[PDB]
Amino acid sequence: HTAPCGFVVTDAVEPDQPIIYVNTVFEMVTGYRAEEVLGGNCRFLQCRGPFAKRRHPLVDSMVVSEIRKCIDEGIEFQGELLNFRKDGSPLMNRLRLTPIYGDDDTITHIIGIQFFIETDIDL
Amino acid sequence: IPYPVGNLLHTAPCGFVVTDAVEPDQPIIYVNTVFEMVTGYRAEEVLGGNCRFLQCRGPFAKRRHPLVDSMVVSEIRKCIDEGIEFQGELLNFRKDGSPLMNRLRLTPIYGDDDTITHIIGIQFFIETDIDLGP
Ligand SMILES: Cc1cc2nc3c(=O)[nH]c(=O)nc-3n(C[C@H](O)[C@H](O)[C@H](O)COP(=O)(O)O)c2cc1C
Ligand SMILES: Cc1cc2nc3c(=O)[nH]c(=O)nc-3n(C[C@H](O)[C@H](O)[C@H](O)COP(=O)(O)O)c2cc1C
Repeated sequence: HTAPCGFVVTDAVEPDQPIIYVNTVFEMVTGYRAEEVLGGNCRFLQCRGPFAKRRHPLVDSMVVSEIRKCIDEGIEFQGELLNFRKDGSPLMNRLRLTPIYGDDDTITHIIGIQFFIETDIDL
Repeated sequence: IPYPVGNLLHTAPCGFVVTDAVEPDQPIIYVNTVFEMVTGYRAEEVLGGNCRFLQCRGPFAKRRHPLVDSMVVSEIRKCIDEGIEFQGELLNFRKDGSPLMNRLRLTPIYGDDDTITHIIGIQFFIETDIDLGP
């Protein structure tokens, strides 16, 4: 009895969607513990390991920019992009985002659902 | 020597539900611990079935309670059927029969074939003035 996907919840009211919650599948597949990711953005998953300072070149710029647009416009998203576990191994992430609307027609949260998929790998 | 996974579960802010969009009538293949804790129903009891049982007042009412709004329920059927998102607020009930106010979001997952393979349901059980009590 275990989830088929990663779940992530961000606070859409604070700036830049800080993570307030990740599920155990997120933790187990990416190798990052909740306690090291809370209060920050998920884009760290696009840098190869905890110490790369730049978005890795094999993650699709075009897809990343679609995420920005969708978040900006308060609409849902789905796409595939390269991520990396804490140990730097690559990881393919079939990601879906959906916003949660509060009373005032303002967004309180975004939900992230990650369907992880692995690869042939290099490096 | 590892750090355990799942230390902050107690802080999960919402229920999560996953259904199989391919089998008939959206059978549940996963629910999270919040769902379990808030609704009072354990996974073993709900897996394999449709989520609609929550509109019945407790486990012994066979049908949806007269007070849940059929228009919202209709909007849900529509969104599931058309393959699109849904958000709305829906009267539900715990296993003990107390009212829950469910701020439900549904979002479909498209697989390889550009085919919906799952639906995700997210439940923010929210503060409500609704009370049916003694
Ligand atoms: C709820 C939520 C979950 C997200 N989950 C992931 C994820 O699992 N992997 C990933 O690479 N990006 C994820 N993102 C995307 C990044 O947070 C970010 O929004 C994206 O990289 C675009 O912003 P940027 O160009 O400023 O980096 C998620 C975003 C949100 C709001
Ligand atoms: C992923 C998913 C999650 C759902 N979660 C709930 C829920 O938490 N509470 C609820 O009353 N209905 C939920 N539903 C809705 C019912 O399963 C059903 O689709 C709805 O009652 C409309 O169909 P019906 O009129 O045949 O019962 C969910 C549906 C899906 C697909």
